[PDB]
Amino acid sequence: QTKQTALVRVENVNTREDATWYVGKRVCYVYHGKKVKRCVRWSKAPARRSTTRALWGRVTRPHGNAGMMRVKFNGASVPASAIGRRIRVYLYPSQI
Amino acid sequence: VKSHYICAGRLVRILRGPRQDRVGVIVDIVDANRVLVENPEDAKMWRHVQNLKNVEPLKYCVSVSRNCSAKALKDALASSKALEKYAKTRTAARVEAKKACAVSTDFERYQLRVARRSRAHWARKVFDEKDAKTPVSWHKVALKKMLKKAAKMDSTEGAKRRMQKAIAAR
Amino acid sequence: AFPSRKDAFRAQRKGAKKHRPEIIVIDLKDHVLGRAAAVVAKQLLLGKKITVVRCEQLNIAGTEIRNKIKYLQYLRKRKLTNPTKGPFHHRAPSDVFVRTVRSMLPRYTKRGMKALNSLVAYEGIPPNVVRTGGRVVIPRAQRHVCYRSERPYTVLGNMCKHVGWKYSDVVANLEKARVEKASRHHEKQAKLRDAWKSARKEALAKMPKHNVEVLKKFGYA
Amino acid sequence: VSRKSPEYTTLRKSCAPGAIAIILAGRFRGRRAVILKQLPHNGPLVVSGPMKYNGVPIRRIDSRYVIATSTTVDISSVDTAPITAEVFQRPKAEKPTLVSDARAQLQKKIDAALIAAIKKDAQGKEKAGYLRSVFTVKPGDAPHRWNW
Amino acid sequence: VKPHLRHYQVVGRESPSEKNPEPTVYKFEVFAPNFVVAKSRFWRMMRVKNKVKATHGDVLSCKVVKDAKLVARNYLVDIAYYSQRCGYTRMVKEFRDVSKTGAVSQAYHDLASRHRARYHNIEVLNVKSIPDHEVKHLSIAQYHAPNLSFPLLQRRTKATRKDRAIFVKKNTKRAVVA
RNA sequence: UUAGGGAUAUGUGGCGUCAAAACUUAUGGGCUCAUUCUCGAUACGUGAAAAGGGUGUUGGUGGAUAGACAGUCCGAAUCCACCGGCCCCGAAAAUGGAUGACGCU
RNA sequence: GGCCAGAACCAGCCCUACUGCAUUAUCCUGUCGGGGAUCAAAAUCCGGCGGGCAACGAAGUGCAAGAAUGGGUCUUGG
RNA sequence: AUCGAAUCGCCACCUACAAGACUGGAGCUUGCUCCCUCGAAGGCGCCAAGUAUAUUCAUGAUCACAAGACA
Ligand SMILES: [K+]
Ligand SMILES: [Mg+2]
Ligand SMILES: [Mg+2]
Ligand SMILES: [Mg+2]
Ligand SMILES: [Mg+2]
Ligand SMILES: [Mg+2]
Ligand SMILES: [Mg+2]
Ligand SMILES: [Mg+2]
Ligand SMILES: [Mg+2]
Ligand code: NA
Repeated sequence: QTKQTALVRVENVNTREDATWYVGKRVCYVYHGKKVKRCVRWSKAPARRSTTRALWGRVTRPHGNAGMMRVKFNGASVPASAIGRRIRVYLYPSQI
Repeated sequence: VKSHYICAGRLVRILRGPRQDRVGVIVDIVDANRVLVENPEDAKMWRHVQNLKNVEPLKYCVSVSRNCSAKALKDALASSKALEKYAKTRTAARVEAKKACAVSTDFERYQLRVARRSRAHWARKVFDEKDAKTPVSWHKVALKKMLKKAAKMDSTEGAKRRMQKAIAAR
Repeated sequence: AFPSRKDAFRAQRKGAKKHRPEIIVIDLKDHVLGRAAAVVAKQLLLGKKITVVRCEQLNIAGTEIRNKIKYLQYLRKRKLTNPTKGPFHHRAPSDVFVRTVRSMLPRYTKRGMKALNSLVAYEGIPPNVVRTGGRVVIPRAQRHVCYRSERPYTVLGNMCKHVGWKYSDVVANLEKARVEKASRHHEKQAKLRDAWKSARKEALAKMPKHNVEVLKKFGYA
Repeated sequence: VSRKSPEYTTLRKSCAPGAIAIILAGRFRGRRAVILKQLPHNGPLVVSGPMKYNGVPIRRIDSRYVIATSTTVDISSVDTAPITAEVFQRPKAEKPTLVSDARAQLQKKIDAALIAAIKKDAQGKEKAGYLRSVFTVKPGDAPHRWNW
Repeated sequence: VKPHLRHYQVVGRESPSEKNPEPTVYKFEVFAPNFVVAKSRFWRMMRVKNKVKATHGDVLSCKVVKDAKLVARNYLVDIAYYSQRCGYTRMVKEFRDVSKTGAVSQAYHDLASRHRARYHNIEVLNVKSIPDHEVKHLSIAQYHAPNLSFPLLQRRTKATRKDRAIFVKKNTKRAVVA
């Protein structure tokens, strides 16, 4: 395997055209740590302080013919502890 | 019995492909696998070869000979009124509704959601009226079955005294 | 399985309601063993929680004698110097399905065993799964779309009962009781279903008209 | 005309003034607002989506975090000239339910004009209810296959 | 599906020389996936019948003979194939098809399936559209019945590729994983 | 055929799961049923099989006979020889075991 | 701020959409004859003669050079 | 009670059954004709308890785990 690219299967995305529609969309992997670490708006929104963390990526290209997508995360690769776990594929950036 | 046989003049619907959900007439049977399909009144349904796995036979069969001319097939289709009768059926309406939902905008989806919620609300109101009239729901069946026993149990003088005192204290 | 007193005390302290994870219940009746196993293994590797019922009604292509002989050939495989710790030949149909899926999984990694522990297999439909929601099928692994109907096929329960499975009759009696109970409960609630259908019919007239036309446009009224 | 000029813009035509837009991110994700104008220098869009209807105030939002639907409101009667980057500029801060009067009056006037425009429209009430609606992704939804 | 072989007419001759100032021009019809294979078969036939190599010849034209209008027809394909065990085996087979190219492609598939013959071991001697009353095999003549009717039994109908689902409710069209 | 790294395409080989790819593609045609080394899917790798045989099935080539063959007359095709494809018999060894596994019709 | 993100634009590069030119005849189409089958027919098929562009997105036939004057670049620099 | 978490569709209308060489129901002519509920939707849910006359949302200042979740 080459871990710098990840494969994401999205519900109801079962064709290469759908995965093409998703090319460029932001991708988030949400998990939690053991301690409460720094976050965006740590001072502005103290209600966001949590053990919950997120790793962000983007859809680079479709993979195969059945709606699978290739995702690259910002810098570091996504951990293998995320294999089989939930991935958030947002609708932005919007081209429509 | 039942089903609809593959024969000359049989109306069919295209299952998959770029002609999906279009209707043509079997004008000639090539072999076990393929037929010749044509349909006037439809621009894309010129005489072409279809695989029988891709057709859906319909309940209509215009009377026509194998390998019929365009004029003869068109006259037979017009006289039989097969397309009209098909357009009156619920499956054709479902196909049209699927096309409309495919082409729908966000505002049309909002309007559909509003209409479905309104029908749901009025169905709930009608159901509540009929359910109070006759106990068909779980809660109304439980209500009557326990209400008889409760009326029997609260007719006691001690029950009424305790009930009245505790209500007055409230 | 039985929760700890610590877990129950914590649930009471948190006060959260009953929680059930998202679980797909598959009715494996009249399903091809290998194809259903492949689909279920892929879905388990994708992180889904799957419970399969009526594993005694799975199908294998070929006559029952050929598949009995295949199973007996499997049963011949044992560690000669110590049959304990040798291959363990499970005779129950649900165990057979679990073994097939396990063979279609990376069973010697943490990921594969995580996938395998996400699968629960039953013979018949036990009471804890009867009322948990509508059961699913696998269209691409169903017998009426996979086998040419001329050819013979094996029902997994019939093979298992002759290769050593002991609970064929118990499962049959339980399924008879379950279907009798479910048929009784479905003959009842018929008044409720008819009442709801008539309620929707009358709502079609009691609702504002442009909504009715919108429903007619989208094939709903 | 020139990339140095404020009037320059590369915004897609769908995000036109008066178009109703689904807000994709931020505090008002899922809410439907009305695009009022675009700020100069190819800047962010400004949406109102009357705060009476869906609670969204006059607010900047990048066009990449909005889905501009094909439904539009003729908002030519709305005076979007007072909306300028100055009213969104914040004072510099020193070392360490609240709306300034100018912002509140701008929102009140803009919302009055926008409600007048929406109400004066064929399907005006349906569009008001549409703006009150909340957009969410349901289980089984395929937004990639939809028109907007 | 459209046939994988096209009907080519290759016209060629030996290159004019002093010894043979005006060589005979030969018209050759072949069924090939592309025109390069058509020229290859033409030059093989020229070599094996006229002792004319491609290195001493001209190809005047290599055109596709268009199909007629698609009509259910009986096609007689006279075809031969080679095997080491039997040598050259010639057979005449009738096919139902709508075109000569379709009939010949069907014949090639039939030879590949029933006799394990490959394209380059096969020579199509002739393909002709024949009337119904000249059809001898009942497996073809059964399609000449005026009231030819049959149902579609044991259908394996798959959903539209977008609509396909992995898990669906048992007596319902609601997709649970799709 | 090879400096340390990205991106995009391929080669050989593959796209049911293991395992990336047809979430088991086609709106492609035919053939095959194989009961205890369990049909087959083994280029090199012979790293397993033959002579011979089969009224299993599916093709071909010649010859014929047509109120024909069979049946006891009576209504339509029948018979003979030969050659292919796949399958089967031929086909017996020693720890439990290998189309890589599961399975697949 | 020599940190983390989003968007905008510029140059380069990488993908995609947008198509013309030749060809067709063993072809298309009327009519007469044959032949076929029918319940009668038409058709499948063969000749003669008379016209031709099968032009709907005509063909899955040969060649195409159509200035993205739409995406990606956390695959490059600003 | 540490404990901040990842998970994001509910249902006492699916949560009964069986068959795909097969009808919702008939007919005789057995593959066509005629009836019906016309044989391609499990019901809700997606911001007014319902389709209209409403009604607080900002400064959480342009994306950041939804800053919240008993539907
Ligand atoms: K004639
Ligand atoms: Mg080497
Ligand atoms: Mg895979
Ligand atoms: Mg090997
Ligand atoms: Mg070998
Ligand atoms: Mg032999
Ligand atoms: Mg094996
Ligand atoms: Mg292998
Ligand atoms: Mg959160
Ligand atoms: Na079937």
